[PDB]
Amino acid sequence: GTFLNLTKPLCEVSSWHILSKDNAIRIGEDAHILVTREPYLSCDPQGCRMFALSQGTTLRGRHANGTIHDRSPFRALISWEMGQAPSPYNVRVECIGWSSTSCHDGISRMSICMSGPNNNASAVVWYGGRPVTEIPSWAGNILRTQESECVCHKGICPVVMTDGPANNRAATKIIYFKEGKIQKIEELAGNAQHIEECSCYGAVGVIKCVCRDNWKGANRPVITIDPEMMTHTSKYLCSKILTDTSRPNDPTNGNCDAPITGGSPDPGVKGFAFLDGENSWLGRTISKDSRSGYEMLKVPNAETDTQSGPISHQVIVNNQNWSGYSGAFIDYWANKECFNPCFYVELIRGRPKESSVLWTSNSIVALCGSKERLGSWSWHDGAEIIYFK
Amino acid sequence: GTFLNLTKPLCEVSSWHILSKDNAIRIGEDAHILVTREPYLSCDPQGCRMFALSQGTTLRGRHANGTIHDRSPFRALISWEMGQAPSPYNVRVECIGWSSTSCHDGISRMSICMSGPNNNASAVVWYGGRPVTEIPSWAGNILRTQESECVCHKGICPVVMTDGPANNRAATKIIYFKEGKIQKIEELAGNAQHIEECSCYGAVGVIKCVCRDNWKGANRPVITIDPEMMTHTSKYLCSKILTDTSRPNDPTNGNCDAPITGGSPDPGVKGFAFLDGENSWLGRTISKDSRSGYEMLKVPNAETDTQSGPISHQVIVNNQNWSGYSGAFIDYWANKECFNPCFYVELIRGRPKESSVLWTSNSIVALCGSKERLGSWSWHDGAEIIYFK
Amino acid sequence: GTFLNLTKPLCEVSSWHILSKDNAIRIGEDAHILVTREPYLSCDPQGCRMFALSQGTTLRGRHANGTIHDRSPFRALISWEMGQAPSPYNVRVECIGWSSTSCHDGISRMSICMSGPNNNASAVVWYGGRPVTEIPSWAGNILRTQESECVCHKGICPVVMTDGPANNRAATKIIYFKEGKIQKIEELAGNAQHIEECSCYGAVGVIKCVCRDNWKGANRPVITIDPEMMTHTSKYLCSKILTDTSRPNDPTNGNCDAPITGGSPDPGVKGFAFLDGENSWLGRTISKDSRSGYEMLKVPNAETDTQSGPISHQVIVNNQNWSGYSGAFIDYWANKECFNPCFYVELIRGRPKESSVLWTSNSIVALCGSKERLGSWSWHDGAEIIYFK
Amino acid sequence: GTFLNLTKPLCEVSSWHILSKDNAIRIGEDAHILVTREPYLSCDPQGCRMFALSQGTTLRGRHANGTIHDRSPFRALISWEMGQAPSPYNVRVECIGWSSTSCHDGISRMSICMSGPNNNASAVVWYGGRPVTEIPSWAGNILRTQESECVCHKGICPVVMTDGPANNRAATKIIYFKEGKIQKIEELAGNAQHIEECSCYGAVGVIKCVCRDNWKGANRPVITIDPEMMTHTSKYLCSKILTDTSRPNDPTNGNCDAPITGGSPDPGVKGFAFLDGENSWLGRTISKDSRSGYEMLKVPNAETDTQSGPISHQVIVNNQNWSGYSGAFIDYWANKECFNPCFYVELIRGRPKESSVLWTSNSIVALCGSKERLGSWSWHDGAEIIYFK
Ligand SMILES: *[C@@H]1O[C@H](CO)[C@@H](O[C@@H]2O[C@H](CO)[C@@H](O[C@@H]3O[C@H](CO[C@H]4O[C@H](CO[C@H]5O[C@H](CO)[C@@H](O)[C@H](O)[C@@H]5O)[C@@H](O)[C@H](O[C@H]5O[C@H](CO)[C@@H](O)[C@H](O)[C@@H]5O)[C@@H]4O)[C@@H](O)[C@H](O)[C@@H]3O)[C@H](O)[C@H]2NC(C)=O)[C@H](O)[C@H]1NC(C)=O
Ligand SMILES: *[C@@H]1O[C@H](CO)[C@@H](O[C@@H]2O[C@H](CO)[C@@H](O[C@@H]3O[C@H](CO[C@H]4O[C@H](CO[C@H]5O[C@H](CO)[C@@H](O)[C@H](O)[C@@H]5O)[C@@H](O)[C@H](O[C@H]5O[C@H](CO)[C@@H](O)[C@H](O)[C@@H]5O)[C@@H]4O)[C@@H](O)[C@H](O)[C@@H]3O)[C@H](O)[C@H]2NC(C)=O)[C@H](O)[C@H]1NC(C)=O
Ligand SMILES: *[C@@H]1O[C@H](CO)[C@@H](O[C@@H]2O[C@H](CO)[C@@H](O[C@@H]3O[C@H](CO[C@H]4O[C@H](CO[C@H]5O[C@H](CO)[C@@H](O)[C@H](O)[C@@H]5O)[C@@H](O)[C@H](O[C@H]5O[C@H](CO)[C@@H](O)[C@H](O)[C@@H]5O)[C@@H]4O)[C@@H](O)[C@H](O)[C@@H]3O)[C@H](O)[C@H]2NC(C)=O)[C@H](O)[C@H]1NC(C)=O
Ligand SMILES: *[C@@H]1O[C@H](CO)[C@@H](O[C@@H]2O[C@H](CO)[C@@H](O[C@@H]3O[C@H](CO[C@H]4O[C@H](CO[C@H]5O[C@H](CO)[C@@H](O)[C@H](O)[C@@H]5O)[C@@H](O)[C@H](O[C@H]5O[C@H](CO)[C@@H](O)[C@H](O)[C@@H]5O)[C@@H]4O)[C@@H](O)[C@H](O)[C@@H]3O)[C@H](O)[C@H]2NC(C)=O)[C@H](O)[C@H]1NC(C)=O
Ligand SMILES: *[C@@H]1O[C@H](CO)[C@@H](O[C@@H]2O[C@H](CO)[C@@H](O[C@@H]3O[C@H](CO)[C@@H](O)[C@H](O)[C@@H]3O)[C@H](O)[C@H]2NC(C)=O)[C@H](O)[C@H]1NC(C)=O
Ligand SMILES: *[C@@H]1O[C@H](CO)[C@@H](O[C@@H]2O[C@H](CO)[C@@H](O[C@@H]3O[C@H](CO)[C@@H](O)[C@H](O)[C@@H]3O)[C@H](O)[C@H]2NC(C)=O)[C@H](O)[C@H]1NC(C)=O
Ligand SMILES: CO[C@@H]([C@@H]1OC(C(=O)O)=C[C@H](NC(=N)N)[C@H]1NC(C)=O)[C@H](O)CO
Ligand SMILES: CO[C@@H]([C@@H]1OC(C(=O)O)=C[C@H](NC(=N)N)[C@H]1NC(C)=O)[C@H](O)CO
Ligand SMILES: CO[C@@H]([C@@H]1OC(C(=O)O)=C[C@H](NC(=N)N)[C@H]1NC(C)=O)[C@H](O)CO
Ligand SMILES: CO[C@@H]([C@@H]1OC(C(=O)O)=C[C@H](NC(=N)N)[C@H]1NC(C)=O)[C@H](O)CO
Ligand SMILES: [Ca+2]
Ligand SMILES: [Ca+2]
Ligand SMILES: [Ca+2]
Ligand SMILES: [Ca+2]
Repeated sequence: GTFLNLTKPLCEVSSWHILSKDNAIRIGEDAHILVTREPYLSCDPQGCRMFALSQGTTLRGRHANGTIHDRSPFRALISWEMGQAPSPYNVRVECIGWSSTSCHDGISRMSICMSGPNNNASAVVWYGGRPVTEIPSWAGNILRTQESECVCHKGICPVVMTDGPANNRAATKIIYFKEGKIQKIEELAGNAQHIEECSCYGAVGVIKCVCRDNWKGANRPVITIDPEMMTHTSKYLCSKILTDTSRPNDPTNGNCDAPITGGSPDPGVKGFAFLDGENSWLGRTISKDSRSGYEMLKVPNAETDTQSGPISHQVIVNNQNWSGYSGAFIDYWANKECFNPCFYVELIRGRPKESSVLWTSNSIVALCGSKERLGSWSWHDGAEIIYFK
Repeated sequence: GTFLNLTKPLCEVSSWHILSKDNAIRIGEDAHILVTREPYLSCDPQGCRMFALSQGTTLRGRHANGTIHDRSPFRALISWEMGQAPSPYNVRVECIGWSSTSCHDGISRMSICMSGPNNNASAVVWYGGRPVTEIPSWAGNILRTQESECVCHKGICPVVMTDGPANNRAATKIIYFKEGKIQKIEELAGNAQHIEECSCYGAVGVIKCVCRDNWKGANRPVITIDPEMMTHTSKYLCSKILTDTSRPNDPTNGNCDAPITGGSPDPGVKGFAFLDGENSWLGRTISKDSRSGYEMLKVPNAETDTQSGPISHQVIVNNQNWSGYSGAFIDYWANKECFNPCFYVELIRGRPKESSVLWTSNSIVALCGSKERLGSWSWHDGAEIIYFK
Repeated sequence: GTFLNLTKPLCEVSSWHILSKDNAIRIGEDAHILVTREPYLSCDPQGCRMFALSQGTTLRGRHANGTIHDRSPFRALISWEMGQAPSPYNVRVECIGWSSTSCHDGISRMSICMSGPNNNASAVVWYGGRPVTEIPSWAGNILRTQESECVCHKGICPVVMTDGPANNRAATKIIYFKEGKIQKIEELAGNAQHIEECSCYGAVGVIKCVCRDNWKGANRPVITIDPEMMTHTSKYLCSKILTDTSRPNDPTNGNCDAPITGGSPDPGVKGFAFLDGENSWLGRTISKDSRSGYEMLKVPNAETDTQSGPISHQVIVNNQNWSGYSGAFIDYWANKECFNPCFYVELIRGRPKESSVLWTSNSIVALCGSKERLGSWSWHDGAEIIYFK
Repeated sequence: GTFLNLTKPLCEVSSWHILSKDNAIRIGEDAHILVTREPYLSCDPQGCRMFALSQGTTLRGRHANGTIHDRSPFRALISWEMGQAPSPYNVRVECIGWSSTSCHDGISRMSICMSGPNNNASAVVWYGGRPVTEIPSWAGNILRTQESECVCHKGICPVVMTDGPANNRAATKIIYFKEGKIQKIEELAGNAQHIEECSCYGAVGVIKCVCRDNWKGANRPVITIDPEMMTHTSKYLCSKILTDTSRPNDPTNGNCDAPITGGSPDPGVKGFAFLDGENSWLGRTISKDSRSGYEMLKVPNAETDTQSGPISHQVIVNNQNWSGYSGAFIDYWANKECFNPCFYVELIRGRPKESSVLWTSNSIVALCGSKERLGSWSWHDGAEIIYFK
């Protein structure tokens, strides 16, 4: 292998084609399928794999009771062959913990998991399947990270991590890794007031991360990283089209420099956007209140124009169905002249919205860009909650 | 690897020997086995694999209820090691959708799946395990394809696709792929009035496809393709021995140029034939009404002689047992001086004929030619439907 | 790889050490384990694997009902990693049928399965994972073979096959294969009156097979093969120590040339012996009536001396436990200066002796020679039949 | 591969980071997970794997009843991918028996299992996946070994084995293997009065084993081995901090040369320590009576100073949770300039402490050293015993 260099431009995207869907909850109704949440996909020169945080129990198992809980000693980052559902028989355990990121640098995979008590968490950084670096909490308040893939360039893989309050100012850092070893640490700069769960992708030597402000904004922070100089800037997505959940109705004008407040009752959800001038796409839940539905909106100059609105759209999950986290990934090793945007949607089932069952889990759907105008339908989870009762 | 060239003649066949049988319904009564339908086999330089369209649930799972349904967001083309039954633990997800084809060109495997709503379906073409091409519906009416393997020659893999009515004239095309990229598109020519679900095989630079006319004919359309010139002709199988289901009693004379109408109540089933002058074999269900039984009939000059009849036969599935789809494949990489014909029979269990259960699934049996005169017995599914009730 | 040559002598054996045990019935009480019978082991340059005839259902599955039945379209030769229990998730399907043999020639594995109706069975010969040769029944009466491994020398792999009555004279042949292709066919010569289920091993250019006479003898036929000249002789094991089941009490004198009759009520069981002058070991069930217990007896010159008796023994399965078939195999690719004898015992559970359950299956234990004097205990199946009721 | 040489010093350790956790009992409540005990981890150039002694049944299976029993013909040493739970579908059977050790010499893995009756047990030594050496019991009283990994240096892998009483003087030997072949046998020397279940690690040409005295001492024997000269010494851990279970309260002064008696009611448990001057860490159960809790104590000069006490600590399992065996391993092939200490804790569930269920099994947690001061929490098993009732 050789280090991945972000030499290619982002592919132009007119619509989104289906890449994978694991149907994990449908299958797990009667097969041995692990309870998960916070899934994503990440690729390497050989292909793409699914990742998620296991809860250390099967879906039909009695220990699925209580799995709304975010952090326990029984969680682990697992990865498995794309399209399969995660079972205790087919998963690779990448690391142990309850917040993660992973990316392949062209030679080996780096995986990072945080674990431990809220006031004393720590990250273990794995490279090539072995632990190489450990990082203690710097603020004593739930050290945590992206919950989707990082991006590498010339062997340098930046990772955004946050430690501190979910509902007040926190301490966010960008750590630049090479072979799992810290090359540089930056404190977050810029105008984003709060940063969690960054979804990142790269093209032409630039890494862009679209994140979650859990404190104030219904608009999403955007971090722009130069992995060569190891420097960054941050602000908010300018567009009036707000993409956090919960959020208020979209105003007539967005805000690049400050959080747009409002919405009820959730303070945030992980999400993403591809930001490339006219070739810009924003994902969001269809409901402004809850994690239901998912739509892709083509919003030219969303990153820079406070008045930018949608010129096209594609419903990914209809609003009668539950969604969840969403994030970016790219098959940087595809046989193409451009890097083609891909994304996944986490389809959360169970608590708290379906509180008739005792568990919380998800399945995954993933799509990639097409220059064609492709028809669309809803790629909802497809399980009947009544079958679990 | 090097591109497969169809340089060899078709092997002479006197009888059929057992190749594989997965016993999927028997096993799935108590193991975690995926609900499937529309199966086939396809080979590569390493060996042969089984393929089918999953329904995204196990057979004993509650979500098996309703799996008579043809098209949903929970279906995918899966492949697995020949002889094993398909489980969520052992399958490779080739692509996502509800109609498929797949073939190996000698270097990598191309897999194609259609998905989406009836009026806006699309094909995603995968090559070497990555998506490379997308094709939108051209007629807005269930874009669909072969449901068995395609065939490649010098890197060129033609695929027959249809978009339009199941019960009226439709828009069929032959798309010639190379590395999953479109080289040429032809509109279907010839006298076949309606084309679905082509079963194809190749020898000496010729690709022959035997298809399903769902509109009029109880005789099967035959498409003859030159993968070098990328041109084709089409007509009907000439023999009076009719091989669609449903069909009327065989007349005294077949018809090469026009559909022979009649039969009740089904308009069609996927099937196949090997057409090589005196070395010609037709498969069909034993019942002229329903998908029950399966027989191989040696009908010399079936392709060209309207009066041709059987000179030998071999029952594959007795008429007291359910059959289903059937199709052609060949291990083009076998250590032999000729390409030996193989075929599979889909053994459908459940709805609509066994409506005492809520599901529809199948198992697979596959056989290959022998120059020996081998004894035969019935290779039925072998599950007891009562055990599922 | 290079062809295996039988250049080495047989190792001296003083006792038997444990090699593997799959505990298949214990595990299968609650895991997805295939119903099997007629198991064996066979090695290759990479290691050893377990083989058996699947019944195409799991042990706890409803289709296990009726699995006392010997021959059905739902059986297949399966192989799996030594020590694991056979599941639908971990087995390789070698071929389809209800009688088998398999062996590796140093380059690739040959596997043979018979299938079909009693009066019209056929063998399909596979080599390197592909079917290469087909053989029709020559006597129209259950064409069948060894049910344990064959042996190869300089690419030549002889296989003993029988077609005809189980209770009268039958037509036995030795077929000499190379790369799955017939090199020569011999009709059985010698004084053995009936030959079934040969257990074979090789050393110094000689292949010896110890078989089952189902017609007359309670003494076992022995076939001695020269795989270079492709010729053989046959007679009975000379020793007064009789090793078929059922059998009468051992007489004062054995018989080399003719069957010793008597015993009740079973006409035979597959078994084996290692015959090397003073270094000779006979296996047999402990009960002279039934398939219970298993003992290894060191009987110097058993092959040639009608008065030879045991000078040492090792109980493998105590007589309070069920046994079954037994057979020979050798890791011909071991890092040793001699070929070390190994054997397996099939531990049959269920019908007909435990008719309180509806099924018949087995687990496996396998042992190899040691020059040490090792302590021994019983390696019985270990399942409680009551747990299955 | 090339032989591992113990050329590197031991890494300095300030705290312990999470390496792996399989959650086997949680998962096994509803998945097919093997009953085990006596687990460990062992690495090779490719990575690390989990090992344990299977009981030849699943956890939910009826045959789990009675698995408190230590020795049966249904046990085997199994290994599996680190982090997964052990299932009959994912384990490699290393050898058959009820006491084991395993280690990789840089080229291949040696695995050893004892099996047989108490008065006639024997070890089978496997190398490169094949049996190479057999060793009969020398004292006729439960020949047994380490239950964690051995250590290799220049191809020489010493193994500590004991044969004789659990409650009186026994016959312990160190056997020096190369490629599974005995190079030398030493009778145990030194002042340790009784030696069982040694936990070993190596650095700078020295192998140190920390063991269990089941006869007298609540202090742990320490064996120091020179794998080049193939010689050793033994005595007790000097520290007043006693680390066997059961044990009395720690005295004011430890004892290097003689057992410190007392404690009730258990005579011993397998444990470990890393002994490197000031860089010394002792593990022990938190309860002095029972196998509950687990703590790591940094005790400078524990090996040599009878008055040495803890200067820091880290709770691994809180005292409200069950622990069990603990042992040492090191990834000798890590990309580091020092050998970093790792350890596992066996988390025993079921009998005899939870006698409300009929079974005994365990899960695994494993941790490795860090020079960072990392926060900690309890890594208990996490299953609810009530769910199994
Ligand atoms: C076969 O497949 C084709 C390819 O997939 C498909 O092509 C699609 O065709 C449709 C119809 O021509 C096109 O729709 C167009 O979309 C743009 C953008 O619409 C989006 O944004 C507007 C504006 O939203 C903002 O303003 C409103 C207030 O005005 C606020 O509520 C909102 O929050 C924003 O602030 C929005 O109104 C649209 O809403 C629609 O869609 C959402 C889901 O996203 C629904 O929840 C909602 O009820 C409503 O239906 C939408 O979000 C719009 O400006 C145009 O007027 C036009 O509607 C698609 O872009 C196009 N897609 C692609 C990928 O080409 C074919 O239609 C299909 N054929 C058939 C027969 O099905
Ligand atoms: C050991 O194994 C041997 C190898 O497998 C096996 O060999 C077989 O031997 C039989 C008997 O000699 C041969 O049978 C021959 O078959 C031909 C062709 O028969 C087929 O076609 C005719 C004509 O069908 C058309 O016409 C009728 C009206 O006349 C219409 O109904 C029909 O729709 C067509 O339009 C057909 O009548 C036959 O029907 C038989 O078989 C079908 C199943 O296909 C049954 O449903 C039906 O009830 C009837 O039994 C058949 O379809 C025929 O012309 C000859 O007269 C002769 O019957 C096999 O060809 C031969 N097979 C091979 C591969 O060599 C041995 O028999 C076996 N030994 C034993 C003891 O079992
Ligand atoms: C630790 O392990 C050691 C190694 O495993 C073990 O060593 C064993 O020690 C014993 C005792 O010294 C030795 O036993 C010897 O065996 C020979 C051969 O015995 C076998 O054959 C005779 C003769 O059978 C024929 O004749 C009789 C009529 O006389 C017929 O019934 C029969 O059908 C034949 O025609 C037979 O009588 C023996 O029967 C015994 O064993 C069978 C099981 O095979 C039982 O069913 C039966 O009830 C009876 O117990 C036997 O089949 C014998 O001639 C000697 O007199 C002596 O008995 C072992 O050979 C030896 N094994 C090895 C591998 O070295 C240690 O004993 C063990 N230590 C402890 C404490 O357990
Ligand atoms: C974020 O994470 C940090 C890193 O993990 C963590 O850092 C830890 O900080 C604590 C507090 O400053 C340090 O604790 C120190 O530990 C030493 C050693 O204590 C151990 O040994 C003593 C002595 O035991 C012997 O003597 C007594 C009689 O006096 C006997 O009972 C005993 O059997 C021995 O003979 C012992 O008393 C201690 O007992 C404590 O811990 C045990 C568990 O091991 C409990 O069961 C018990 O109830 C009690 O709590 C202990 O065994 C001690 O001398 C110091 O005074 C101080 O207590 C840790 O060393 C340190 N760890 C590391 C790895 O750096 C931070 O605390 C954490 N932050 C937060 C907010 O949680
Ligand atoms: C298998 O799937 C079928 C189809 O989904 C299930 O049948 C359906 O069951 C639901 C729930 O009882 C029925 O819904 C009801 O419909 C009536 C009339 O529309 C409405 O008034 C009620 O409030 C309720 O919505 C539905 O009609 C019914 N459909 C059919 C065709 O029978 C069936 O229960 C499933 N079986 C199993 C064993 O899971
Ligand atoms: C778990 O395993 C234990 C131990 O095998 C089972 O308990 C045993 O059950 C058997 C059958 O009921 C008892 O056998 C009986 O013993 C009496 C007295 O010896 C005898 O007179 C009877 O004819 C019969 O043989 C056995 O005593 C009993 N052992 C103990 C220690 O209780 C138990 O049933 C198993 N539990 C489950 C849920 O499988
Ligand atoms: C605590 O809540 C945070 C995370 O949010 C939630 C969610 O569904 O919204 C999922 C995570 N679950 C896991 N990653 N396991 C959380 N993050 C963690 C570390 O708990 C939030 O971002 C506030 O800081
Ligand atoms: C809709 O019916 C078509 C297909 O037919 C049926 C069948 O059992 O006959 C199976 C397919 N199921 C799947 N491939 N899933 C269909 N084809 C599709 C695309 O639905 C028919 O050929 C008419 O156009
Ligand atoms: C029919 O009985 C024969 C075979 O014997 C039996 C047995 O348990 O004794 C197992 C086989 N089961 C299978 N191999 N499946 C048989 N052999 C066959 C071909 O049925 C016997 O050797 C007489 O010819
Ligand atoms: C018999 O007890 C010994 C072993 O101890 C126990 C235990 O939980 O304490 C587990 C083992 N279980 C297994 N390894 N299976 C034993 N060791 C054996 C060989 O039984 C002890 O060390 C006394 O000699
Ligand atoms: Ca927010
Ligand atoms: Ca038709
Ligand atoms: Ca006999
Ligand atoms: Ca002790």
